[PDB]
Amino acid sequence: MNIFEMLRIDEGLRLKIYKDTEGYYTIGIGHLLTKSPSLNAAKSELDKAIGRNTNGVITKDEAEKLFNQDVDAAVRGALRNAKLKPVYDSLDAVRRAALINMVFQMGETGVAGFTNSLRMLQQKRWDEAAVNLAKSRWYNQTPNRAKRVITTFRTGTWDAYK
Ligand SMILES: [Cl-]
Repeated sequence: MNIFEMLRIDEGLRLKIYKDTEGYYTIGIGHLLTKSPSLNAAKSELDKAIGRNTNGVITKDEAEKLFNQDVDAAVRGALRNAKLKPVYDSLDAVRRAALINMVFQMGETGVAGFTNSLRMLQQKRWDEAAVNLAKSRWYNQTPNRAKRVITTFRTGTWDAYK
């Protein structure tokens, strides 16, 4: 298992524009387009992203190209953010993947906000960070996915994704 596969499980794949769990315009493998309610704007963000007149449909290849760039940016947000780097650097390989998952999903900024949880991870205090992580809107809105990320952090294995 790896970051791509993991993320592919959590996000799915859709070749036509769709609304995410929060009602925002998305496409591909969890590629958010816009937070605006206009389908127009979304179409526009898409065309711009793809470099072509898409009509709200893309190919598999295109989906994957966006996914790649997305995973690459999330990694980099992990290394780049000042609250993040240190935690990231203290983690094992699996757990790093758990962190990136979160960055992809909620932005660098969303994650940098889970202060207490971040310190606990950094301290390698697994059971506590897991409880703490669970007291969140994140957890309450998307409980199954959150559970997955959470066990990953708890255990440091891929069991939740098997
Ligand atoms: Cl883009």
